[PDB]
Amino acid sequence: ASATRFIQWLRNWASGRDLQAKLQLRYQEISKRTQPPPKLPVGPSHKLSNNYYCTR
Amino acid sequence: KTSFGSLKDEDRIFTNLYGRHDWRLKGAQSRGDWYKTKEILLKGPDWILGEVKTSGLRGRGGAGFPTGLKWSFMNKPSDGRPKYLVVNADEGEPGTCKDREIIRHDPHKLVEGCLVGGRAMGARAAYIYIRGEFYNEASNLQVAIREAYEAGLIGKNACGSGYDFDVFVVRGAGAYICGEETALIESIEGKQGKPRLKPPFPADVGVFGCPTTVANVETVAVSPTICRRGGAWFASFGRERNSGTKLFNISGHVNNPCTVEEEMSVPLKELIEKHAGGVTGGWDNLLAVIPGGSSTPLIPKSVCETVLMDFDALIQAQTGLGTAAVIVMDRSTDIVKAIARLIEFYKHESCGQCTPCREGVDWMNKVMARFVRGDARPAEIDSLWEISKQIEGHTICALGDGAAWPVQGLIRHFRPELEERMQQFAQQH
Ligand SMILES: Cc1cc2nc3c(=O)[nH]c(=O)nc-3n(C[C@H](O)[C@H](O)[C@H](O)COP(=O)(O)O)c2cc1C
Ligand code: SF4
Repeated sequence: ASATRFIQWLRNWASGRDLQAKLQLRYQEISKRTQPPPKLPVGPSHKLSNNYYCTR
Repeated sequence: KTSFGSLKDEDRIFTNLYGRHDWRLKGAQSRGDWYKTKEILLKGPDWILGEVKTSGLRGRGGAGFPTGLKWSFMNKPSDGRPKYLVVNADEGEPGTCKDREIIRHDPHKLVEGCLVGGRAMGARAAYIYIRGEFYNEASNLQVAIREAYEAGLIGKNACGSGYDFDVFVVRGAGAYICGEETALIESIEGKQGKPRLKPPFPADVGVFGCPTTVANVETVAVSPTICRRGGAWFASFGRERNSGTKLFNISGHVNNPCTVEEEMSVPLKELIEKHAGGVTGGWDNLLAVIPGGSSTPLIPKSVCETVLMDFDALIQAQTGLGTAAVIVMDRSTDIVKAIARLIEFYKHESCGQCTPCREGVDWMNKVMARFVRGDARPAEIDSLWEISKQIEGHTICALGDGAAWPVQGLIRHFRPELEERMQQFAQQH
Protein backbone atom coordinates (compact mmCIF):
# COMPACT_ATOMS: atom_id res chain seq x y z
CA ALA A 1 0.00 0.00 0.00
CA SER A 2 2.84 2.42 0.79
CA ALA A 3 4.82 2.29 -2.45
CA THR A 4 5.80 5.64 -3.93
CA ARG A 5 3.84 6.76 -6.97
CA PHE A 6 6.86 6.25 -9.22
CA ILE A 7 7.37 2.69 -7.99
CA GLN A 8 3.66 2.00 -8.50
CA TRP A 9 3.97 3.10 -12.13
CA LEU A 10 7.12 1.05 -12.71
CA ARG A 11 5.74 -2.25 -11.42
CA ASN A 12 2.40 -1.58 -13.12
CA TRP A 13 4.14 -1.01 -16.46
CA ALA A 14 6.50 -3.98 -16.05
CA SER A 15 3.66 -6.35 -15.14
CA GLY A 16 1.23 -4.77 -17.60
CA ARG A 17 -1.54 -4.73 -14.97
CA ASP A 18 -3.06 -2.46 -12.35
CA LEU A 19 -1.50 -4.30 -9.44
CA GLN A 20 -2.59 -1.68 -6.91
CA ALA A 21 -6.26 -2.66 -7.33
CA LYS A 22 -5.69 -6.32 -6.35
CA LEU A 23 -2.73 -6.37 -3.97
CA GLN A 24 -1.78 -9.83 -2.72
CA LEU A 25 -1.16 -8.36 0.75
CA ARG A 26 -4.18 -7.94 3.02
CA TYR A 27 -4.82 -4.66 4.83
CA GLN A 28 -8.03 -3.49 6.53
CA GLU A 29 -10.55 -5.05 4.14
CA ILE A 30 -10.48 -8.31 6.14
CA SER A 31 -12.92 -9.23 8.88
CA LYS A 32 -12.36 -8.16 12.46
CA ARG A 33 -10.64 -10.80 14.58
CA THR A 34 -13.29 -10.33 17.28
CA GLN A 35 -16.83 -11.00 16.08
CA PRO A 36 -20.25 -10.78 17.72
CA PRO A 37 -21.53 -14.08 19.10
CA PRO A 38 -23.49 -16.31 16.73
CA LYS A 39 -27.02 -17.59 17.27
CA LEU A 40 -27.16 -20.73 15.19
CA PRO A 41 -30.40 -22.27 13.90
CA VAL A 42 -31.66 -25.72 14.79
CA GLY A 43 -32.50 -28.54 12.43
CA PRO A 44 -35.90 -29.75 11.29
CA SER A 45 -36.12 -32.47 13.97
CA HIS A 46 -36.22 -29.81 16.71
CA LYS A 47 -39.96 -30.13 17.32
CA LEU A 48 -42.13 -30.84 20.34
CA SER A 49 -44.69 -33.02 18.52
CA ASN A 50 -45.27 -34.97 15.33
CA ASN A 51 -41.60 -35.92 15.57
CA TYR A 52 -41.48 -39.65 16.25
CA TYR A 53 -38.05 -41.02 15.41
CA CYS A 54 -39.51 -44.02 13.58
CA THR A 55 -40.82 -41.61 10.91
CA ARG A 56 -37.33 -40.12 10.32
CA LYS B 1 -89.61 -44.81 23.67
CA THR B 2 -87.74 -41.65 22.72
CA SER B 3 -87.77 -39.67 25.97
CA PHE B 4 -86.49 -40.88 29.33
CA GLY B 5 -86.25 -39.45 32.80
CA SER B 6 -89.52 -39.09 34.70
CA LEU B 7 -88.95 -42.03 37.01
CA LYS B 8 -91.81 -42.74 39.40
CA ASP B 9 -91.20 -43.39 43.08
CA GLU B 10 -92.72 -46.86 42.77
CA ASP B 11 -90.06 -47.63 40.15
CA ARG B 12 -87.15 -46.45 42.30
CA ILE B 13 -84.83 -49.04 43.82
CA PHE B 14 -83.03 -47.13 46.59
CA THR B 15 -86.12 -45.95 48.45
CA ASN B 16 -84.18 -44.93 51.59
CA LEU B 17 -81.61 -42.92 49.64
CA TYR B 18 -82.03 -39.94 51.99
CA GLY B 19 -82.16 -41.87 55.27
CA ARG B 20 -85.65 -40.66 56.20
CA HIS B 21 -86.76 -44.19 57.14
CA ASP B 22 -85.24 -46.77 59.44
CA TRP B 23 -82.09 -48.05 57.74
CA ARG B 24 -82.06 -51.16 59.95
CA LEU B 25 -83.56 -54.59 59.34
CA LYS B 26 -87.11 -53.80 60.46
CA GLY B 27 -87.32 -50.81 58.13
CA ALA B 28 -85.55 -52.61 55.29
CA GLN B 29 -88.05 -55.47 55.42
CA SER B 30 -90.98 -53.03 55.49
CA ARG B 31 -89.61 -51.57 52.23
CA GLY B 32 -89.42 -54.92 50.44
CA ASP B 33 -85.87 -56.04 51.24
CA TRP B 34 -85.17 -59.69 52.08
CA TYR B 35 -88.60 -60.66 50.74
CA LYS B 36 -88.76 -64.15 49.23
CA THR B 37 -84.97 -64.41 49.32
CA LYS B 38 -85.22 -68.17 49.87
CA GLU B 39 -87.19 -68.62 46.64
CA ILE B 40 -84.57 -66.72 44.63
CA LEU B 41 -81.78 -68.86 46.06
CA LEU B 42 -83.70 -72.07 45.29
CA LYS B 43 -84.20 -71.03 41.65
CA GLY B 44 -80.50 -71.63 41.07
CA PRO B 45 -77.53 -69.69 39.73
CA ASP B 46 -78.58 -70.13 36.10
CA TRP B 47 -81.98 -68.57 36.75
CA ILE B 48 -80.39 -65.71 38.70
CA LEU B 49 -77.76 -65.11 36.02
CA GLY B 50 -80.50 -65.27 33.41
CA GLU B 51 -82.40 -62.48 35.15
CA VAL B 52 -79.28 -60.33 35.49
CA LYS B 53 -78.58 -60.86 31.79
CA THR B 54 -82.06 -59.96 30.51
CA SER B 55 -82.10 -56.83 32.67
CA GLY B 56 -79.26 -55.44 30.57
CA LEU B 57 -77.56 -54.32 33.76
CA ARG B 58 -74.07 -52.91 33.24
CA GLY B 59 -71.30 -52.21 35.70
CA ARG B 60 -72.02 -49.16 37.84
CA GLY B 61 -68.41 -48.94 39.00
CA GLY B 62 -67.26 -46.80 36.08
CA ALA B 63 -66.43 -49.22 33.26
CA GLY B 64 -69.99 -50.29 32.38
CA PHE B 65 -69.29 -53.90 31.44
CA PRO B 66 -72.35 -56.19 31.01
CA THR B 67 -72.97 -57.58 34.48
CA GLY B 68 -74.80 -60.76 33.51
CA LEU B 69 -72.01 -61.93 31.22
CA LYS B 70 -69.31 -60.87 33.68
CA TRP B 71 -70.92 -62.80 36.54
CA SER B 72 -71.19 -65.88 34.32
CA PHE B 73 -67.41 -66.35 34.29
CA MET B 74 -67.86 -67.83 37.77
CA ASN B 75 -70.54 -70.37 36.79
CA LYS B 76 -68.29 -73.40 36.38
CA PRO B 77 -67.50 -76.59 38.32
CA SER B 78 -65.42 -76.14 41.45
CA ASP B 79 -61.76 -77.10 41.16
CA GLY B 80 -61.19 -77.31 44.94
CA ARG B 81 -60.55 -73.65 45.64
CA PRO B 82 -63.15 -71.49 47.38
CA LYS B 83 -65.01 -68.92 45.32
CA TYR B 84 -65.46 -65.35 46.51
CA LEU B 85 -67.44 -62.24 45.70
CA VAL B 86 -65.60 -58.98 46.39
CA VAL B 87 -67.91 -55.97 46.57
CA ASN B 88 -66.18 -52.72 45.64
CA ALA B 89 -67.11 -49.96 48.08
CA ASP B 90 -63.87 -48.01 47.71
CA GLU B 91 -65.71 -45.00 46.18
CA GLY B 92 -62.71 -42.83 45.34
CA GLU B 93 -63.59 -41.21 42.03
CA PRO B 94 -63.84 -37.44 42.63
CA GLY B 95 -67.41 -36.26 42.23
CA THR B 96 -68.84 -39.67 43.16
CA CYS B 97 -70.65 -40.26 46.45
CA LYS B 98 -73.50 -42.60 45.44
CA ASP B 99 -72.16 -45.80 47.01
CA ARG B 100 -71.86 -43.97 50.34
CA GLU B 101 -75.63 -43.50 50.55
CA ILE B 102 -76.38 -47.16 49.83
CA ILE B 103 -73.93 -48.36 52.46
CA ARG B 104 -75.30 -46.20 55.27
CA HIS B 105 -79.01 -45.87 54.36
CA ASP B 106 -79.80 -49.10 52.46
CA PRO B 107 -77.20 -51.49 53.90
CA HIS B 108 -79.59 -54.44 53.85
CA LYS B 109 -79.98 -54.08 50.09
CA LEU B 110 -76.21 -54.48 49.76
CA VAL B 111 -76.17 -57.46 52.14
CA GLU B 112 -79.00 -59.19 50.29
CA GLY B 113 -77.32 -58.40 46.98
CA CYS B 114 -74.18 -60.08 48.28
CA LEU B 115 -76.14 -63.25 49.06
CA VAL B 116 -78.06 -63.26 45.77
CA GLY B 117 -75.04 -62.31 43.67
CA GLY B 118 -72.84 -64.69 45.62
CA ARG B 119 -75.28 -67.55 45.06
CA ALA B 120 -75.25 -67.04 41.30
CA MET B 121 -71.44 -67.10 41.28
CA GLY B 122 -71.22 -70.05 43.65
CA ALA B 123 -69.22 -68.02 46.15
CA ARG B 124 -68.83 -69.06 49.78
CA ALA B 125 -68.47 -65.52 51.13
CA ALA B 126 -68.50 -61.86 50.15
CA TYR B 127 -65.72 -59.46 51.08
CA ILE B 128 -66.97 -55.87 51.14
CA TYR B 129 -63.99 -53.56 50.66
CA ILE B 130 -65.02 -50.12 51.92
CA ARG B 131 -62.66 -47.15 51.94
CA GLY B 132 -61.19 -46.42 55.35
CA GLU B 133 -62.47 -42.85 55.51
CA PHE B 134 -66.06 -44.18 55.55
CA TYR B 135 -65.75 -45.24 59.18
CA ASN B 136 -69.32 -44.46 60.26
CA GLU B 137 -70.68 -45.93 57.02
CA ALA B 138 -68.72 -49.14 57.61
CA SER B 139 -70.07 -49.41 61.16
CA ASN B 140 -73.64 -49.10 59.85
CA LEU B 141 -72.94 -51.93 57.41
CA GLN B 142 -71.51 -54.07 60.21
CA VAL B 143 -74.58 -53.40 62.35
CA ALA B 144 -76.82 -54.49 59.47
CA ILE B 145 -74.69 -57.59 58.88
CA ARG B 146 -75.04 -58.55 62.54
CA GLU B 147 -78.82 -58.16 62.22
CA ALA B 148 -78.88 -60.42 59.16
CA TYR B 149 -76.73 -63.05 60.88
CA GLU B 150 -79.04 -63.19 63.90
CA ALA B 151 -82.14 -63.57 61.72
CA GLY B 152 -80.58 -66.42 59.74
CA LEU B 153 -80.63 -64.47 56.48
CA ILE B 154 -76.89 -65.04 56.01
CA GLY B 155 -74.43 -67.48 57.54
CA LYS B 156 -75.16 -71.19 57.74
CA ASN B 157 -78.38 -72.13 55.95
CA ALA B 158 -78.86 -68.61 54.62
CA CYS B 159 -82.56 -67.72 54.48
CA GLY B 160 -83.30 -71.43 54.95
CA SER B 161 -82.04 -72.34 51.48
CA GLY B 162 -79.25 -74.64 52.67
CA TYR B 163 -76.64 -72.26 51.24
CA ASP B 164 -73.82 -71.19 53.56
CA PHE B 165 -72.68 -67.62 53.00
CA ASP B 166 -70.56 -65.19 55.03
CA VAL B 167 -70.30 -61.43 54.56
CA PHE B 168 -67.04 -59.80 55.64
CA VAL B 169 -66.28 -56.08 55.77
CA VAL B 170 -62.69 -55.00 55.13
CA ARG B 171 -61.66 -51.35 55.39
CA GLY B 172 -59.05 -49.61 53.28
CA ALA B 173 -56.28 -47.34 54.50
CA GLY B 174 -56.47 -44.42 52.09
CA ALA B 175 -55.76 -45.15 48.44
CA TYR B 176 -57.87 -44.21 45.44
CA ILE B 177 -56.04 -46.85 43.39
CA CYS B 178 -57.52 -49.56 45.62
CA GLY B 179 -60.83 -49.08 43.82
CA GLU B 180 -59.30 -50.75 40.78
CA GLU B 181 -60.46 -54.33 40.87
CA THR B 182 -57.08 -56.08 40.97
CA ALA B 183 -55.53 -53.45 43.24
CA LEU B 184 -58.49 -53.97 45.57
CA ILE B 185 -57.75 -57.70 45.67
CA GLU B 186 -54.05 -57.14 46.37
CA SER B 187 -55.04 -54.74 49.14
CA ILE B 188 -57.32 -57.35 50.71
CA GLU B 189 -54.32 -59.71 50.65
CA GLY B 190 -52.21 -57.33 52.73
CA LYS B 191 -49.99 -55.85 50.02
CA GLN B 192 -49.70 -52.41 48.49
CA GLY B 193 -52.70 -51.50 46.39
CA LYS B 194 -50.90 -52.19 43.12
CA PRO B 195 -52.96 -53.62 40.23
CA ARG B 196 -52.26 -56.95 38.59
CA LEU B 197 -51.65 -57.59 34.92
CA LYS B 198 -54.29 -59.57 33.05
CA PRO B 199 -54.41 -62.50 32.34
CA PRO B 200 -55.12 -64.20 34.62
CA PHE B 201 -58.52 -62.67 35.03
CA PRO B 202 -59.99 -62.52 38.55
CA ALA B 203 -62.62 -65.14 37.67
CA ASP B 204 -59.73 -67.64 37.42
CA VAL B 205 -57.09 -66.31 39.85
CA GLY B 206 -58.37 -63.65 42.22
CA VAL B 207 -58.35 -62.88 45.93
CA PHE B 208 -56.05 -65.36 47.70
CA GLY B 209 -55.46 -66.82 44.24
CA CYS B 210 -59.06 -68.07 44.05
CA PRO B 211 -61.92 -67.49 41.60
CA THR B 212 -63.28 -64.03 42.30
CA THR B 213 -65.69 -61.45 40.95
CA VAL B 214 -65.37 -57.76 41.80
CA ALA B 215 -68.66 -55.86 41.65
CA ASN B 216 -69.52 -52.27 42.47
CA VAL B 217 -71.80 -51.60 45.44
CA GLU B 218 -74.59 -50.26 43.23
CA THR B 219 -74.33 -53.18 40.81
CA VAL B 220 -74.70 -55.63 43.69
CA ALA B 221 -77.36 -53.73 45.62
CA VAL B 222 -79.86 -53.74 42.73
CA SER B 223 -79.57 -57.45 41.94
CA PRO B 224 -82.18 -58.65 44.50
CA THR B 225 -84.78 -56.26 43.08
CA ILE B 226 -84.00 -57.32 39.51
CA CYS B 227 -84.66 -60.90 40.58
CA ARG B 228 -87.89 -60.11 42.44
CA ARG B 229 -89.38 -57.80 39.81
CA GLY B 230 -87.61 -59.39 36.86
CA GLY B 231 -85.10 -58.37 34.24
CA ALA B 232 -87.84 -57.25 31.86
CA TRP B 233 -89.03 -54.65 34.36
CA PHE B 234 -85.49 -53.28 34.66
CA ALA B 235 -84.95 -53.37 30.90
CA SER B 236 -88.05 -51.20 30.38
CA PHE B 237 -86.04 -48.16 31.55
CA GLY B 238 -83.49 -46.42 29.36
CA ARG B 239 -82.38 -47.09 25.82
CA GLU B 240 -81.36 -50.49 24.50
CA ARG B 241 -78.02 -51.60 25.99
CA ASN B 242 -78.43 -48.72 28.48
CA SER B 243 -81.07 -50.24 30.71
CA GLY B 244 -82.30 -49.49 34.19
CA THR B 245 -82.21 -46.68 36.69
CA LYS B 246 -79.07 -44.96 37.92
CA LEU B 247 -77.85 -42.96 40.89
CA PHE B 248 -76.55 -39.52 39.89
CA ASN B 249 -74.40 -37.10 41.87
CA ILE B 250 -74.75 -33.46 40.83
CA SER B 251 -72.05 -31.35 42.47
CA GLY B 252 -70.14 -28.21 41.57
CA HIS B 253 -71.90 -25.04 40.47
CA VAL B 254 -75.54 -25.99 40.91
CA ASN B 255 -78.10 -24.42 43.21
CA ASN B 256 -78.91 -27.65 45.10
CA PRO B 257 -76.13 -30.25 44.80
CA CYS B 258 -77.62 -33.63 45.56
CA THR B 259 -77.68 -37.35 44.94
CA VAL B 260 -80.78 -38.67 43.18
CA GLU B 261 -82.04 -41.76 41.39
CA GLU B 262 -83.22 -41.18 37.83
CA GLU B 263 -83.80 -43.23 34.71
CA MET B 264 -80.92 -44.03 32.38
CA SER B 265 -80.80 -41.87 29.22
CA VAL B 266 -82.37 -38.81 30.86
CA PRO B 267 -81.14 -35.58 29.21
CA LEU B 268 -78.26 -34.00 31.09
CA LYS B 269 -79.96 -30.60 31.07
CA GLU B 270 -83.17 -32.22 32.31
CA LEU B 271 -81.25 -33.88 35.14
CA ILE B 272 -79.52 -30.69 36.27
CA GLU B 273 -82.68 -28.57 36.38
CA LYS B 274 -85.31 -31.08 37.52
CA HIS B 275 -83.25 -32.29 40.50
CA ALA B 276 -80.32 -29.96 41.21
CA GLY B 277 -82.28 -26.73 40.79
CA GLY B 278 -80.41 -25.58 37.69
CA VAL B 279 -76.99 -24.07 37.11
CA THR B 280 -75.78 -21.38 39.48
CA GLY B 281 -76.61 -18.18 37.62
CA GLY B 282 -78.89 -19.99 35.18
CA TRP B 283 -78.31 -22.32 32.27
CA ASP B 284 -76.61 -19.58 30.25
CA ASN B 285 -73.90 -19.38 32.92
CA LEU B 286 -72.84 -22.99 32.30
CA LEU B 287 -69.26 -23.43 31.06
CA ALA B 288 -68.57 -27.18 31.10
CA VAL B 289 -69.66 -30.43 32.74
CA ILE B 290 -67.67 -33.50 33.73
CA PRO B 291 -70.46 -36.04 33.16
CA GLY B 292 -69.11 -39.17 34.86
CA GLY B 293 -66.54 -38.40 37.52
CA SER B 294 -63.07 -36.95 37.26
CA SER B 295 -61.87 -39.62 34.80
CA THR B 296 -64.30 -38.72 32.03
CA PRO B 297 -63.47 -35.87 29.63
CA LEU B 298 -65.38 -32.64 30.13
CA ILE B 299 -67.91 -31.47 27.57
CA PRO B 300 -68.75 -27.79 26.90
CA LYS B 301 -72.15 -26.12 27.15
CA SER B 302 -72.98 -26.71 23.49
CA VAL B 303 -72.75 -30.49 23.92
CA CYS B 304 -74.52 -30.37 27.29
CA GLU B 305 -77.61 -28.94 25.59
CA THR B 306 -78.92 -32.24 24.21
CA VAL B 307 -76.68 -35.05 25.49
CA LEU B 308 -78.34 -38.01 27.19
CA MET B 309 -76.91 -39.72 30.28
CA ASP B 310 -76.08 -43.25 29.18
CA PHE B 311 -73.03 -45.21 28.09
CA ASP B 312 -73.64 -44.94 24.34
CA ALA B 313 -74.75 -41.30 24.21
CA LEU B 314 -71.81 -39.95 26.20
CA ILE B 315 -69.33 -42.07 24.22
CA GLN B 316 -70.58 -40.42 21.03
CA ALA B 317 -70.03 -37.09 22.80
CA GLN B 318 -66.36 -38.16 23.21
CA THR B 319 -66.64 -38.85 26.93
CA GLY B 320 -68.29 -41.49 29.10
CA LEU B 321 -70.91 -42.13 31.72
CA GLY B 322 -68.37 -43.47 34.20
CA THR B 323 -69.80 -43.34 37.71
CA ALA B 324 -72.53 -40.91 36.56
CA ALA B 325 -71.11 -38.25 38.89
CA VAL B 326 -71.90 -34.89 37.29
CA ILE B 327 -69.58 -32.00 38.16
CA VAL B 328 -70.87 -28.64 36.93
CA MET B 329 -68.66 -25.64 36.15
CA ASP B 330 -70.10 -22.21 35.38
CA ARG B 331 -68.60 -19.36 33.35
CA SER B 332 -66.82 -17.98 36.43
CA THR B 333 -64.66 -21.12 36.72
CA ASP B 334 -60.97 -21.13 35.88
CA ILE B 335 -61.33 -24.19 33.68
CA VAL B 336 -57.58 -24.72 33.34
CA LYS B 337 -57.12 -24.63 37.11
CA ALA B 338 -60.06 -27.00 37.60
CA ILE B 339 -58.56 -29.69 35.37
CA ALA B 340 -55.05 -29.13 36.70
CA ARG B 341 -56.34 -29.99 40.17
CA LEU B 342 -57.68 -33.28 38.82
CA ILE B 343 -54.29 -34.05 37.28
CA GLU B 344 -52.79 -33.22 40.67
CA PHE B 345 -55.25 -35.70 42.16
CA TYR B 346 -54.12 -38.46 39.79
CA LYS B 347 -50.52 -37.57 40.58
CA HIS B 348 -51.21 -38.21 44.27
CA GLU B 349 -53.09 -41.47 43.64
CA SER B 350 -50.89 -43.24 41.09
CA CYS B 351 -49.54 -46.41 42.68
CA GLY B 352 -46.21 -45.90 40.90
CA GLN B 353 -45.95 -49.49 39.70
CA CYS B 354 -45.63 -48.94 35.96
CA THR B 355 -43.54 -46.48 34.00
CA PRO B 356 -46.01 -44.45 31.88
CA CYS B 357 -48.17 -43.45 34.86
CA ARG B 358 -45.42 -43.21 37.49
CA GLU B 359 -43.45 -40.84 35.26
CA GLY B 360 -46.03 -39.64 32.74
CA VAL B 361 -48.74 -38.48 35.13
CA ASP B 362 -46.24 -36.55 37.25
CA TRP B 363 -44.91 -35.03 34.03
CA MET B 364 -48.40 -34.05 32.88
CA ASN B 365 -49.03 -32.49 36.29
CA LYS B 366 -45.96 -30.27 35.95
CA VAL B 367 -47.00 -29.12 32.48
CA MET B 368 -50.55 -28.37 33.63
CA ALA B 369 -49.23 -26.25 36.50
CA ARG B 370 -47.35 -24.06 34.02
CA PHE B 371 -50.43 -23.97 31.76
CA VAL B 372 -52.49 -22.56 34.64
CA ARG B 373 -50.09 -19.62 34.93
CA GLY B 374 -49.69 -19.36 31.15
CA ASP B 375 -45.93 -19.90 31.53
CA ALA B 376 -45.58 -22.02 28.40
CA ARG B 377 -45.60 -21.92 24.60
CA PRO B 378 -48.45 -22.96 22.27
CA ALA B 379 -46.29 -25.74 20.83
CA GLU B 380 -46.40 -27.43 24.24
CA ILE B 381 -50.13 -28.09 23.88
CA ASP B 382 -49.61 -30.63 21.10
CA SER B 383 -46.70 -32.01 23.11
CA LEU B 384 -49.01 -32.48 26.10
CA TRP B 385 -51.59 -34.13 23.85
CA GLU B 386 -48.96 -36.53 22.53
CA ILE B 387 -47.72 -37.28 26.05
CA SER B 388 -51.23 -38.21 27.17
CA LYS B 389 -51.53 -40.60 24.22
CA GLN B 390 -48.30 -42.30 25.31
CA ILE B 391 -49.87 -43.01 28.70
CA GLU B 392 -53.29 -44.12 27.50
CA GLY B 393 -53.33 -47.79 26.55
CA HIS B 394 -49.74 -48.40 27.69
CA THR B 395 -50.26 -48.79 31.45
CA ILE B 396 -51.17 -51.77 33.61
CA CYS B 397 -54.45 -50.30 34.84
CA ALA B 398 -57.00 -47.70 33.78
CA LEU B 399 -55.80 -45.00 36.18
CA GLY B 400 -53.34 -44.05 33.46
CA ASP B 401 -56.23 -43.65 31.03
CA GLY B 402 -58.22 -41.76 33.65
CA ALA B 403 -55.43 -39.20 33.93
CA ALA B 404 -54.96 -38.75 30.18
CA TRP B 405 -58.65 -38.28 29.32
CA PRO B 406 -59.27 -35.14 31.43
CA VAL B 407 -56.26 -33.51 29.76
CA GLN B 408 -57.50 -34.54 26.32
CA GLY B 409 -60.94 -33.13 27.09
CA LEU B 410 -59.51 -29.75 28.07
CA ILE B 411 -57.34 -29.45 24.95
CA ARG B 412 -60.21 -30.66 22.77
CA HIS B 413 -62.72 -28.00 23.82
CA PHE B 414 -60.67 -25.25 25.51
CA ARG B 415 -57.53 -24.81 23.43
CA PRO B 416 -58.11 -21.05 22.89
CA GLU B 417 -58.27 -20.52 26.66
CA LEU B 418 -54.90 -22.25 27.00
CA GLU B 419 -53.42 -20.13 24.21
CA GLU B 420 -54.96 -16.93 25.57
CA ARG B 421 -53.32 -17.48 28.96
CA MET B 422 -49.97 -18.00 27.25
CA GLN B 423 -50.39 -14.70 25.41
CA GLN B 424 -51.12 -12.79 28.62
CA PHE B 425 -48.07 -14.24 30.36
CA ALA B 426 -45.81 -13.44 27.41
CA GLN B 427 -47.29 -9.95 27.13
CA GLN B 428 -46.47 -9.31 30.80
CA HIS B 429 -42.91 -10.68 30.67
C1 LIG C 1 -58.27 -45.91 39.52
C2 LIG C 1 -59.55 -46.69 39.51
C3 LIG C 1 -60.44 -46.54 40.57
C4 LIG C 1 -61.63 -47.24 40.59
N1 LIG C 1 -62.48 -47.07 41.65
C5 LIG C 1 -63.66 -47.76 41.70
C6 LIG C 1 -64.53 -47.59 42.77
O1 LIG C 1 -64.24 -46.82 43.68
N2 LIG C 1 -65.71 -48.28 42.82
C7 LIG C 1 -66.02 -49.14 41.80
O2 LIG C 1 -67.08 -49.76 41.83
N3 LIG C 1 -65.17 -49.32 40.74
C8 LIG C 1 -63.99 -48.63 40.68
N4 LIG C 1 -63.15 -48.81 39.61
C9 LIG C 1 -63.58 -49.78 38.54
C10 LIG C 1 -63.23 -51.20 38.95
O3 LIG C 1 -61.90 -51.47 38.55
C11 LIG C 1 -64.13 -52.25 38.31
O4 LIG C 1 -64.26 -51.98 36.93
C12 LIG C 1 -65.53 -52.30 38.93
O5 LIG C 1 -65.47 -52.31 40.34
C13 LIG C 1 -66.25 -53.55 38.46
O6 LIG C 1 -67.51 -53.62 39.08
P1 LIG C 1 -68.83 -53.37 38.21
O7 LIG C 1 -68.82 -54.26 37.01
O8 LIG C 1 -70.06 -53.65 39.03
O9 LIG C 1 -68.81 -51.94 37.77
C14 LIG C 1 -61.96 -48.11 39.56
C15 LIG C 1 -61.07 -48.27 38.51
C16 LIG C 1 -59.88 -47.56 38.48
C17 LIG C 1 -58.96 -47.76 37.32
S1 SF4 D 1 -51.35 -46.99 35.62
FE1 SF4 D 1 -50.63 -45.91 37.51
S2 SF4 D 1 -52.00 -46.70 39.17
FE2 SF4 D 1 -52.20 -48.15 37.39
S3 SF4 D 1 -50.64 -49.80 37.79
FE3 SF4 D 1 -49.61 -48.22 36.48
S4 SF4 D 1 -48.58 -46.83 37.98
FE4 SF4 D 1 -50.12 -48.04 39.17
